[PDB]
Amino acid sequence: QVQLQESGGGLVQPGGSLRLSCAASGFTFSNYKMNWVRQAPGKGLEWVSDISQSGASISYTGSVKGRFTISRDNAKNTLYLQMNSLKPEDTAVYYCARCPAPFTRDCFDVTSTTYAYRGQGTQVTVSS
Amino acid sequence: SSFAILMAHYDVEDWKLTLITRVGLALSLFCLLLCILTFLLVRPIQGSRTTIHLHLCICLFVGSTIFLAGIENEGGQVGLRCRLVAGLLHYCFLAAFCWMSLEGLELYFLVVRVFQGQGLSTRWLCLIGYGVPLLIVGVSAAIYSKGYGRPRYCWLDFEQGFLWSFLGPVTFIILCNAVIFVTTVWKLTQKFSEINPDMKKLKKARALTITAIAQLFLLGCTWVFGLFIFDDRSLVLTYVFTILNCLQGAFLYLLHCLLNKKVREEYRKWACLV
Amino acid sequence: ELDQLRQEAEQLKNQIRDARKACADATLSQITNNIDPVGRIQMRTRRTLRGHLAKIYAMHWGTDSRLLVSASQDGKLIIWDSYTTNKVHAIPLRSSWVMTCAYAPSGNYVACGGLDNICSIYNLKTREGNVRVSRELAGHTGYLSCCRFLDDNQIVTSSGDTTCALWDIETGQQTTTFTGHTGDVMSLSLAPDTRLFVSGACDASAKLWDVREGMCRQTFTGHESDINAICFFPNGNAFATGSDDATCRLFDLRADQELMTYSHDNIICGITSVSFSKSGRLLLAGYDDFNCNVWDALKADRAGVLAGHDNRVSCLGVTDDGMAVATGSWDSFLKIWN
Amino acid sequence: TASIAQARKLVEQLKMEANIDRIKVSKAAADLMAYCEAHAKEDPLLTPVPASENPFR
Amino acid sequence: SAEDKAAVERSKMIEKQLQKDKQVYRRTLRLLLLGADNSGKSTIVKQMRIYVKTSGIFETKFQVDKVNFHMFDVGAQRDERRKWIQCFNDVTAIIFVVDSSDYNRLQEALNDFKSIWNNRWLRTISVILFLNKQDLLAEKVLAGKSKIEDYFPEFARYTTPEDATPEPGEDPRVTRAKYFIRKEFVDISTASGDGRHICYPHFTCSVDTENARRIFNDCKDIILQMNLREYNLV
Repeated sequence: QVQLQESGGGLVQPGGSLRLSCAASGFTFSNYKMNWVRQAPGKGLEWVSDISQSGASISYTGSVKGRFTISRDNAKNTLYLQMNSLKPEDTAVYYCARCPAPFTRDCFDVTSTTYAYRGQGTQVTVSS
Repeated sequence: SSFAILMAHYDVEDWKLTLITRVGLALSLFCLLLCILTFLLVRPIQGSRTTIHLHLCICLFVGSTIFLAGIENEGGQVGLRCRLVAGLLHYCFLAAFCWMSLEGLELYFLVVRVFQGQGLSTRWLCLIGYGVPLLIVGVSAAIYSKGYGRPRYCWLDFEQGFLWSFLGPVTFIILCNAVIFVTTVWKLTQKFSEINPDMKKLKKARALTITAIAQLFLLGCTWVFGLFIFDDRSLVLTYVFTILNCLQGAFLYLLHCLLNKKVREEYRKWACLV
Repeated sequence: ELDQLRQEAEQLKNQIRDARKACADATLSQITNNIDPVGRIQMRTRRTLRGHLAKIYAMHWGTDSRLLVSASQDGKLIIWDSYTTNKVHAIPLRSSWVMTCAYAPSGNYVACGGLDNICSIYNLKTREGNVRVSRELAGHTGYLSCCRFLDDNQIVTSSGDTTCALWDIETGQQTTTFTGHTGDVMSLSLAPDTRLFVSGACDASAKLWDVREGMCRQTFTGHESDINAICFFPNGNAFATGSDDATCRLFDLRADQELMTYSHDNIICGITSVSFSKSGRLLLAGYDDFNCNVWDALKADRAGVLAGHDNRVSCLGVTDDGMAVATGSWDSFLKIWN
Repeated sequence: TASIAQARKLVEQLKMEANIDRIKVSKAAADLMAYCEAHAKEDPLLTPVPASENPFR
Repeated sequence: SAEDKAAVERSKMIEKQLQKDKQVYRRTLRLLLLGADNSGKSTIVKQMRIYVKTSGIFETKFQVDKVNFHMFDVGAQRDERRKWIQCFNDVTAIIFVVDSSDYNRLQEALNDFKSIWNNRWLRTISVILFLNKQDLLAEKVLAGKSKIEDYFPEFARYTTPEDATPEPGEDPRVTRAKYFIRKEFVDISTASGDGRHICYPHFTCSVDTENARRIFNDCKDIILQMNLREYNLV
């Protein structure tokens, strides 16, 4: 039974920092690539960042360059995101995503119709 | 007995051309038999182009066999055997040239009218390959039956310009292939780098030359050197003609069978299976 | 609130896990550690069948072990006789993207389907001697994966809208709808007594369905990715599954857990077809690296390789009397092995 | 409230799937082995037939 | 005997019909159309035309200079498409349509193109790219109310290539913007570095007539370059 579980989040003031952690169980972790996605109030599902098997490929979206960092630990089976210098436009529910197949380099995982391999999410709100 | 008697005007004789002719024709006959087997039995390469290659090789085999067997006459007069042998050689070599023209047309279909369209079946190919020679030979015989046979060789005569009945239907063909060839090469030079980004500047100018020579030995152009042998002053051209055109089959086998990957793989499979 | 519901779900999952762990007192490898191996199995190619123009997606045998049917991506169904390599019927379709085929157990009808979301039923034995479309069943909201017959009047289908359905032909209406899956549905297999059936549906889960009541009895997990093929053990108390993580598995219905796993460290591509042999000793599988494999179903040791196809292999079938194995690939050739 | 109904359905299904009689693994293994041993002389692909009674040869 | 002859006669008739079918099948070109909801592929389909409920696929036929094109559009399906895409590994071309006057949904289109390019069953299929809705882009840039650099910071340091070939009478700003957008897709198209398939970019609008000719030329190129690879001529 594939399971992903998130931790970290809550309410923070602008300019703050946070750390989002994801623990995975039920499959082999070294053979899959990992994605961070989010959903904002009143909008659809967006895409934030991605990381490959060992760490030779990293990619971000435009609005997060210079602020967010991604990391992966295979011995402990954990995925990490690091948030700096937040804005009032980053309030959302966050999810971790796995690609459907091993040993590939393609992704089809932003859908809404109950994608199978995805957590329940964590809430991040920035205000003052 | 030299290969230049087909396209000469002065019945040249020399002992150091005949040896060339015999060695070359033996080796070429062997290679051409191998060619026919390979084009018949290897399945993954079927198509019209292999059909044209097959029939060209058949024609060359038959013609070369007859030529080696029966070109020299024993000093007498013209008999019936000499007449028949001359006619047979005429027909076979005209058939070879018609098949070369069809090869040129196929290249035009592949590189200019790019889209797949209504092509030619096997029957309509084999009616053009073997019909025009029959019509030519028949009309020629009807108009002047006396021409066949010569005092010393069993071939056409210089009187009435009768020899042109072979050199007319040939020159025309060259001055169509010589156009297509140019065209084709141009296109290649504009697409090589688009398919092979990793080639250097020196390794680029080698594969393209090999491909150009490979098409030169099907599109009949190496025969051009024989159109200027009317002068006894021109001997080096005759040597070039004989050396190049007694190894037609060897070069065909080397550049269209042993350089093709699928044929080599099937050869390895056959060898390991038994 | 949703919190109470989620907590109850977690508690029930924990209870299920404990109750399953309470029933494991041996591993099947230990009980089968004193069995004579099959040795070496060699098979040859007896027939090669030619005539299609593009890739093949399905095939199915008949109950007389002589006639078969194939569906290709050019809008054609062909019926073959395997003893003589003759042809009996060729049928052209309205739609060209076809993904399933079937052959009724009486020799009178055939069926097919695809991206048009419609199941089509064709009549074979007619007074005029022609083949004509006799039924179109519509109502699914997605592509149709597999279909199998139960008699000359009832049919069962599975599609990509995450549902299964049972259909009565004369009226043309659904009679019961099986719901409960999450992702697409890829394969279904029928029990030999036509009372239950199994569905494998592309979210790493499999379900056992009762056809007369219309509900789900039990659910089996364990895989890591989508499930592609499924079939029944001969006596109706086990079944085998294949997935895209390069692994096959064998499940039991009365112990309610997974018993055997078949894998290797040199296979890194998925599986496309699974079938059993007559006695249950041999399990046959088709893969993406252009060749098929033959496994012992009690020792988990590989015993044979079939290596005849030059492209992806997608169809694999075994006869009722057990004499032949038929394979079909993406190079548009069928092969019979004996 | 689609989520509430979905969660209620899931809870009812999991409740229904827990009250099931179960057996031990060794019994199932023995049954499968016994069936395989019972019909081992009628499997053409396991004990090949003579070429005289082969439909394909 | 007395039955084998009837069987063989049936086989021969079926073979003749199959040959007639092969001749037609070998000479028709098939295209697959992809785009999103805000894209304008319906207008393109309608403007190439003059030249049942819950169904799953739609077909359009047209002809240019005595060549036959079939075009396939996907209708009633779900939003998970990692399985039916495999049905299209032997088509001549994929026609990808993208809206360029959005500035908000461009990242999703970029990610879709990246996923199409790098798949495993579609790494031998070339792509034709239609950047649509030029007029809205022109108006929205000239008006001066929304900023492109809010969604792509690298626009703050981009300069027009010195070999620009703009249409006469155009403001430079429109040219700068459109060339930046195109470079975004062209960069993705050349990260593989394999030479096995090509991208053909174009600009277009809702009042246009020359799209059939463009598809014609691109398909001519694709088929030539397959011919020069099948027959061992390079």
